Amino acid sequence: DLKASSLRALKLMDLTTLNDDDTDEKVIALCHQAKTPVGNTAAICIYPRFIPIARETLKEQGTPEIRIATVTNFPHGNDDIDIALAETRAAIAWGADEVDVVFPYRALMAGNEQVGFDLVKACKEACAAANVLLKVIIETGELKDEALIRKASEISIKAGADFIKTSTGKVAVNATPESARIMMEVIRDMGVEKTVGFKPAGGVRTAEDAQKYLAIADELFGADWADARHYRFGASSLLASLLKALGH
Repeated sequence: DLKASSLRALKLMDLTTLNDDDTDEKVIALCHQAKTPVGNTAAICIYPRFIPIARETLKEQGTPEIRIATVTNFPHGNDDIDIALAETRAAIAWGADEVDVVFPYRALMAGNEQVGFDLVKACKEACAAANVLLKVIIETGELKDEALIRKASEISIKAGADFIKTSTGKVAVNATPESARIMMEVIRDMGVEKTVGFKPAGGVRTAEDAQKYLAIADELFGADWADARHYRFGASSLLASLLKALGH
């Protein structure tokens, strides 16, 4: 049970460091940690200014295909499209393979559904031109309400999200199995399972946690569905828990 789930989950990790005071040394160490005795993580996720040093570290350890994700409009999810789009354009220029943008969830909570569509769509158009995948963080722990989680997910998908993602990791409540079920049901109901991935992020701590999230995916979409284009774990400490479950 835990061995099989843990080796799947490890391969799906966006191994992340997003601190206010990160350093090159910490990002280098993270890149080294992404190359494990049982597999490489799918990606690393770091702030944009670290993309060049991460790319060279990944090449120099012989893992050039570990993707580099970053974040924009982050963590706030403010509703200023010009800023979100400028930050997304800058992340592309820094060399990102993927951008995880924060949806304007407080504007949605205040009744504005259109700004979330326009913000995601603008960011998607910049990313798509550069062959960069766009994940959209809806911040389920602050939306709280099931109807709002569904609505933010639907808007994001309609606007072109390549993934929908639970959380920034910067608020009090991040991924939960409840939130994951709701978001994956939207992917199912909208018929976009082929084109939209899911990423639970923040507070995914243990191999046991990861096994729960994969069980939801397998139930909704079949055991074949999850893969790097369709599923990621936004996590850090989880990696050591997965390796421990695997005997490392």
